[PDB]
Amino acid sequence: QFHVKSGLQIKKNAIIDDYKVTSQVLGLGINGKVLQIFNKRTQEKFALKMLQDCPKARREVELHWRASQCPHIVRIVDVYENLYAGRKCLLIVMECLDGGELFSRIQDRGDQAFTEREASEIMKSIGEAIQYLHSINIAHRDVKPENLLYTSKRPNAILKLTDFGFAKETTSKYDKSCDMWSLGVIMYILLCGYPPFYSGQYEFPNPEWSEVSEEVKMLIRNLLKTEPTQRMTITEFMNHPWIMQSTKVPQTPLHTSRVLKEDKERWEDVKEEMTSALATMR
Amino acid sequence: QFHVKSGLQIKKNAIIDDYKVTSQVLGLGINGKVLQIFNKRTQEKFALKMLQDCPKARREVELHWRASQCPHIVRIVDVYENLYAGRKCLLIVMECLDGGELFSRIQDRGDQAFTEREASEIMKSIGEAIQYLHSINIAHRDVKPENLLYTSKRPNAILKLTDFGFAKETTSKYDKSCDMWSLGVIMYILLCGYPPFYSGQYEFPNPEWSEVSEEVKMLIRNLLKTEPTQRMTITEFMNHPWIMQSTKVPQTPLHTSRVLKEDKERWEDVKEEMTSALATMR
Amino acid sequence: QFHVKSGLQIKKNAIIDDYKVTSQVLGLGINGKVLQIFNKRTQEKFALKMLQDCPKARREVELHWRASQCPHIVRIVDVYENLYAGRKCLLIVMECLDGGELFSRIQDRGDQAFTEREASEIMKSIGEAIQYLHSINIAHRDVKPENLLYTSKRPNAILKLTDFGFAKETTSKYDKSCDMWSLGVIMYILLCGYPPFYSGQYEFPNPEWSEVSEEVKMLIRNLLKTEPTQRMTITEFMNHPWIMQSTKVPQTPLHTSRVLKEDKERWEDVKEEMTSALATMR
Ligand SMILES: COc1ccc2sc3c(c2c1)NC[C@@H](CN)NC3=O
Ligand SMILES: COc1ccc2sc3c(c2c1)NC[C@@H](CN)NC3=O
Ligand SMILES: COc1ccc2sc3c(c2c1)NC[C@@H](CN)NC3=O
Repeated sequence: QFHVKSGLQIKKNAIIDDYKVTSQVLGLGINGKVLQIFNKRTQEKFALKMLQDCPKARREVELHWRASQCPHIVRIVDVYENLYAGRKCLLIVMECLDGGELFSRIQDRGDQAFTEREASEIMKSIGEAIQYLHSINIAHRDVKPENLLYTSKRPNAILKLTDFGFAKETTSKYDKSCDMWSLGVIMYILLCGYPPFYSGQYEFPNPEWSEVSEEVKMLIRNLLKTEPTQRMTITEFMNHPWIMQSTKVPQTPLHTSRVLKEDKERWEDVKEEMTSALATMR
Repeated sequence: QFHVKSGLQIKKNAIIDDYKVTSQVLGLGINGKVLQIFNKRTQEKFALKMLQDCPKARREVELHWRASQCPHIVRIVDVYENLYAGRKCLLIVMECLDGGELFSRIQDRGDQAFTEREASEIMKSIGEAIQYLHSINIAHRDVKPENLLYTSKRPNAILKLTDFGFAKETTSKYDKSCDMWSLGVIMYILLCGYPPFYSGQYEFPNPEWSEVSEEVKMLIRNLLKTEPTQRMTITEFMNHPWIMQSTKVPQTPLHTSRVLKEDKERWEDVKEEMTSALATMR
Repeated sequence: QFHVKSGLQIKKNAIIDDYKVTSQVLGLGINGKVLQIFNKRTQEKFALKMLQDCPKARREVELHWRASQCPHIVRIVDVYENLYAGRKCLLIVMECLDGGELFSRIQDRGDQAFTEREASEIMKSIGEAIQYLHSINIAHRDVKPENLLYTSKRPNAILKLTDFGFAKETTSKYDKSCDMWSLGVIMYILLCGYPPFYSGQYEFPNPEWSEVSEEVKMLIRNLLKTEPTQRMTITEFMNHPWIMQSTKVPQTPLHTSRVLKEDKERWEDVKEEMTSALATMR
């Protein structure tokens, strides 16, 4: 009848008491690396981000905390303030994710190809995550495809959203629209294997974009509106059939996997271009 | 030889661990309701206010904390920061008070009537509370007669002051005078059954104000000075005989109880008028 | 392979639970006294500073915390926020030091006299302390000779630096140079028994300054540069031989002890003059 979750708690004791810290790096986001780490008690593996600990981070995380309560958002599990170098630091410990960047898992599918229906499901999820955040006044402002990772390597495995180095509180032309834009961008790459390309016209090649119902190409439109306005709100985005169908989407073959294999070098391009497009994007 | 009280402590674990939360509402102050709540361990009843948890509250309470150390001020007992809606919240747990708004207890006295001496004692107490606060640089700025409640329903029961939604630190024409004004207003209503009435002249009717020594009507004056200045300081207020007499005051009958019965509808008027007069009052 | 120290932790429970507080005063620095105090558990003696607890202190200590991890800097051991007077207070508990103000220990040497080599060692240490702080962006801004005290009264005993009422974070003509200046001043008094004297020329009398190698008188120079610039950086200061020699310095007799006995009244002069020179010094 009445339900709360514990507030955020900045543990002061040395993280080394509770965890055994490796040096094996995993992630390499904004500040510092993401080290693998093990829980002495339970003995499971964890992710360790490390922060300077100044007002900024201290709030950035403050949000992640609020965010973790969501499925498709990566869960924070412990937050410590210790003294590293000589520096009031900030170690946030979160569920390690052994799944690889959303896309990096599609180009090792190997067997068969990808599905319009599988694309939905992916997008579908990603949608959710943003919703929640927005639905609590949070703009992620960095929904790149590196920042999406899966829990494990099983195809049942789910993926979550990470790196709040960029999020901001939409408190008290606007803001939480990048998050949409991205989804758009994300969907594109998801279906074909590439984005736009300027600094806006995005064509839809034959060998890829075919009988792919204009209903879909519609979405991508509404989302990509180089406008900040009329960029289909997430609330909106979710409502649109394709998404909330999950399974009522065409089973169409998708070249994307193979496409990605086609020039794995045209990628560290894409990923930077994504950080290019965003980050600055107001 | 050396005496301190524990500092304020923002518990992070779910309040639901330590208390069992009802839904039975009691108070309906500023932010949210005041739910009844029970201590799992001891099993006694408690009051639960709930707050947005932003810098403001976080200090408002910070004061209440300092204030509770007083008898006639309602004691805070636990303060939690949990996550409700999706909202860093702030649950303050305090001694439940089963006594009813100061005045609401006088019009069910039924047996006999009220006493000039009983009025003192009441005022007397209320005085104290303000003192303390002032004596530590705190302006309550909302000493309405709803914000005064008794611990229990026994006539031995004492009353305390509540709702710090309004208090401010008189740190480093002025401020903590409203608190006086109010007392004045409070005394009036206490003796007769009504206040002033404009947006200042306050008459003193026959069937009420009689041989009621001008020494008393004096007080009320000094307090009500539509001035901010020459409004008798509390330090002053306490010194004046009538107050610090408690028992040396005339035993005069007071119609107030009956008066209040006389138009219980002319009341939600009074109470709002009190919030009117105050709140804005600089 | 991976090393951290616990972060700073503001205990909320009454310090009286963990320690038994005396009233025996020891230090009389900036805010309040420094009381002797005993650890109930272990039962050893401790120093207790007490603070108003406002943003300022709360950071001043925040630094001391980071600083204590150093040998020659006095270690903080516990920090409490309790409610004294009626005042959110701040009790910092640190290693008591039974050694007396650096200089106050030299004029009770009695046996023999002081050594150019002993002076080094002293300066040498003091140097270190500053280094660390600087080396983590901290200006002490108050390196007076009262703020240096020894752990015990044994000549093996070491001395440390105290009172961070003045320190500031050199974050993001300048600042952490006073700390140098002082050392200079300190060295002078250390070798002879007096400072400068204006509001700049410092002479070097016969009966004191003799065959005392110009290499030494050089130091003092570079340090005392009434400039803020070309005041020999600490990094620099440490590198200079005399210092990092410890034992390769001449064994020269020093009159300083006797000198100090010579007019112990010309001292509360010196010490204030030191606070004069500093404190304001930008
Ligand atoms: C591997 O398990 C994890 C778990 C959490 C997190 S958070 C995070 C990670 C990362 C990796 N990796 C680096 C980037 C995303 N590429 N940004 C981040 O903050
Ligand atoms: C019933 O036990 C309690 C105990 C504490 C408190 S505080 C508080 C209460 C209230 C009621 N009631 C609502 C108004 C006062 N009318 N404001 C407040 O903050
Ligand atoms: C005796 O054991 C101690 C231990 C720590 C500290 S800190 C401190 C002390 C003092 C004395 N004494 C007063 C002045 C320095 N003279 N300033 C300070 O803050």
